[PDB]
Amino acid sequence: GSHMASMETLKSNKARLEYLINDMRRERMPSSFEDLWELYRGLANVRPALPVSDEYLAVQDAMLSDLNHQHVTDLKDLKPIKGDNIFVWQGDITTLKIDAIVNAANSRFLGCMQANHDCIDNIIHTKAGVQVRLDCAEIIRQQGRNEGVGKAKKTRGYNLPAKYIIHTVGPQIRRLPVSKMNQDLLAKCYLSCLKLADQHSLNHVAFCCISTGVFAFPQDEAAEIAVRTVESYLKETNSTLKVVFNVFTDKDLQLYKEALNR
Ligand SMILES: [Zn+2]
Repeated sequence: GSHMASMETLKSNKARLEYLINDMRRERMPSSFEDLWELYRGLANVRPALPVSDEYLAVQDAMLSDLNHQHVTDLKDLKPIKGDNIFVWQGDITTLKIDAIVNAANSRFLGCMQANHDCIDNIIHTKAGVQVRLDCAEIIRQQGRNEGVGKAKKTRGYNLPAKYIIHTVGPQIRRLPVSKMNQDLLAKCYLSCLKLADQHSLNHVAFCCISTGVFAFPQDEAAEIAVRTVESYLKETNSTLKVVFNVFTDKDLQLYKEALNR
């Protein structure tokens, strides 16, 4: 659309940010969209999983839906890289129209509560909306305990173009040469996500690159386990599931291409 329309939407979303920031400050400022967004994000990140105002949710949803759909990529417009069911796509996972995306969660399962942390959990929760945290809190409440490694739980995607978010907890990697045990645990994450998708009759799922951070699984070995586990699953089951390997960097892109090049 026009630059003019773009500037009006920006103005509206800055006003929505100010609104949401004010609510979170008062329940218990800067000028640029960039600075407002980081202020909002930090407040959202650290907020305990308690009920919100329904007016808050109306404003939040208007903002997040708008932001997430400004430049949507539809999986139907992508072409497979291997067979007819495996894709590698460079881009923002919160802007991909697809039945499910996979979130690398933590055991507390409420998302990232580290203000402004650069991790995929933070990104997915903050773009989807607070409902994802609230729904995860209810999953944990009904379960009676925090979430183990290598499992999968589904929530709605709310403001994401993705219909659902599949949440899995991966292993922490504290030793340089990744142990066999941790390799098996990562594979088990992939397998649980794939099975959950098929169980709920989803047509497609996207996995993300591991975000770089302390004790994150090394990218190289991660890609190899991802590809190996997905390919074994699709062979052994004759699943019609389509799988997308999402990457962000040019380097991660080439990495996954190689891993699929046999
Ligand atoms: Zn985080």
